[PDB]
Amino acid sequence: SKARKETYSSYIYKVLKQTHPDTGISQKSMSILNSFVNDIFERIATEASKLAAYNKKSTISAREIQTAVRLILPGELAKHAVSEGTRAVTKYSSS
Amino acid sequence: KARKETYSSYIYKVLKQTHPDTGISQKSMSILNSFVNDIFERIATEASKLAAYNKKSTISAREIQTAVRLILPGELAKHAVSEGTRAVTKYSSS
Amino acid sequence: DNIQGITKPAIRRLARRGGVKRISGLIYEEVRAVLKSFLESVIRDSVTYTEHAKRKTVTSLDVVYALKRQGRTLYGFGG
Amino acid sequence: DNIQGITKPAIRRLARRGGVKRISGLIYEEVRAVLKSFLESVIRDSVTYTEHAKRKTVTSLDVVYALKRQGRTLYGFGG
Amino acid sequence: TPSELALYEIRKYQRSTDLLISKIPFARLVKEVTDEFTTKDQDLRWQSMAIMALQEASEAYLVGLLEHTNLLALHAKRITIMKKDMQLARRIRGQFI
Amino acid sequence: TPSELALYEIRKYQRSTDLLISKIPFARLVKEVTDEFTTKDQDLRWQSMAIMALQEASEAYLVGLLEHTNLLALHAKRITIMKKDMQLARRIRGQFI
Amino acid sequence: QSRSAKAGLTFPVGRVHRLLRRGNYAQRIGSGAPVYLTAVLEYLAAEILELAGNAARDNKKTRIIPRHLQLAIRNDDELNKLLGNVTIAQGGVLPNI
Amino acid sequence: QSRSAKAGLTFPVGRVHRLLRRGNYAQRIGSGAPVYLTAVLEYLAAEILELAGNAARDNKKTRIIPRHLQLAIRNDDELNKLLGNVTIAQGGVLPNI
Repeated sequence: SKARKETYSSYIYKVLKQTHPDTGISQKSMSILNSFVNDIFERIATEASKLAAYNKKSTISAREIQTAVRLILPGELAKHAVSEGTRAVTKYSSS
Repeated sequence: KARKETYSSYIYKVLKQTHPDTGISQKSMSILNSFVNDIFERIATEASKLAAYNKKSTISAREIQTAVRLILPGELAKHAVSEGTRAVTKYSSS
Repeated sequence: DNIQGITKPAIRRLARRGGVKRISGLIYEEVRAVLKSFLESVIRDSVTYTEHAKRKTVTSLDVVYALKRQGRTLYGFGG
Repeated sequence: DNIQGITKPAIRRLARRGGVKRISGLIYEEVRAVLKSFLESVIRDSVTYTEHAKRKTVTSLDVVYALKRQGRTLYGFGG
Repeated sequence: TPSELALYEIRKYQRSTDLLISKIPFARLVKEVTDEFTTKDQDLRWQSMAIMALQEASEAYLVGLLEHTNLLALHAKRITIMKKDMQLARRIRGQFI
Repeated sequence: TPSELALYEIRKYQRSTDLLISKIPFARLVKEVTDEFTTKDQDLRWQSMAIMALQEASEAYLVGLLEHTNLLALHAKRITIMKKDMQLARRIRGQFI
Repeated sequence: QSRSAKAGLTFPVGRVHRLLRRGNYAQRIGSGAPVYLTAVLEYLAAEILELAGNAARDNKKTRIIPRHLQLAIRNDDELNKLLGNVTIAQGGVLPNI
Repeated sequence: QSRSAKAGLTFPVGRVHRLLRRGNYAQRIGSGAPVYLTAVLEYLAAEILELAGNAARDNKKTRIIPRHLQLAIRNDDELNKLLGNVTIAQGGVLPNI
């Protein structure tokens, strides 16, 4: 048997449709970008909860994630990342 | 009397059994304490990792046996596996 | 036995990719030495991973895992 | 000019701990530069750790966590 | 043209995106390395995919070390690399020496 | 004896176990680096102990890079280090270049 | 209505939520954390794939390939710091000039 | 009777067990894991501390100091692989010849 495997490939392809509607993706490229988000997710979350443990505070929260991303990303990308995280969570909380 | 904990006294008596005459400076003691902390962190992160890898809810003595075998160079690894097996056997006593 | 299969013209081609245009001999045998070291280290790591999984097929999961353990994350194949 | 206040006899004696005895003059300026770069990054990491911790006094645990994340982990302090 | 042909050759396998070591050789090499590392009784299988990832890591490291060893030769005001030269380049990079 | 005195000097600060940079300079240096990195309104204090650990990490890295840059000069068959020489040594070590 | 839709995100905020639960990083998770993390991941993915698409435009073809990805990631000097440790599958290596 | 006492190990294995609990390494903490790793840690500490004893003997200072610790741990060739990137405070560096 073979269990259903987690993937973000549909979302990756959709955002590529938004960017370049005429462009497709190779299978190897799609596996590569599917691995991108999981690798980033891990190296953000571990650092964020380690920072939370340094705070000796129970909850991993938005401030912890913001700090973790701005720690680990190179600064030029970090500015964009924190701005987009903040505006996204604000748009959500405005619901 | 809100006491505070550390590895310093336990490390000190370890040094006593190895060499009762030899003393230790407090900063060397801090180096040893942070050494035990760092190796604990390494082995425990490897334990969490291997547990997620085998999709196991828990940390097994055998999966951290494996983690030690990954982390340690061969000589220290063989010594550590022997020591840990001995200590598991002796802790099982009561 | 087959480390010689990684042969002097082959490592010459590797060095063309590297950007050299002059190469002496003994470079060659020790390139085999470093390749031996890399292969055995990562192989040991992946082997330990699978045998702790009580499997006997060292698997790409364990190889990309051993590579991340070695500090270099080969990237593209899940992981 | 604090990094110039890091004096050139100082950089010299550091070279002599470094095991060298002859060092060009612009090494002094560029050893100042390398100290500047490493200090800048470790200060970034430790200051940000401090900012998140809400104790806005920069702490030794912040410094050692910075060095640890950098891979330059230092002993005797987180213990 | 020797130089023109060989430099063109650098560029074409430099921008080639793919692995380039001989394959059946590399596969049997890893197979025998596992066999000798493994023992009498416990033997280990290898699928396509592990062999894959092993290959790519080996290629990438040796090419990285290759520009560095080429560069230490460049620093010697020469264009041959030698034992001592690369031996050093790698060892200065630290791991495995 | 110039060589005898200077080599003896290497050995005595080589086996000296302690930090050796000028202290009030280093402390005010970190203080102003924090001040310039920090902004208008949020300002940050420093105790003895953070300044300590910062110092030791800086000392250790610069001395490590120092043997490496000395060694790249040794590889140039010379004993002066230059901009390009060390610039490279560090940059080959990778981080911060 | 889905959480991703309410956020304006394309990526699966709910999957990031449940994965944070699987990754045992902390026992209590703020509700804003998964959406913030999903937004960050979506931004990074969009940036890298846009760079790869422009690389494909440079290569004059309408499908992304690992060579395009490797060229983009290596050329962007910030994402090369972010993924300096990564080597891409069938990604190759960048030229000397 | 105590679990930390019946363990026959210096470091209290109860503290290690509850550290593993709050360390989020997994949902359940196998009771043999903390005692095993405590013993491994105790043996490694025994290595460092018998080096401390013989360094105190060699250097004639009865109580071990960080200089001696750094010298012994840097002389321990196999252990430096574990502690390669590691550096020690107030330890200086072992003499290069």
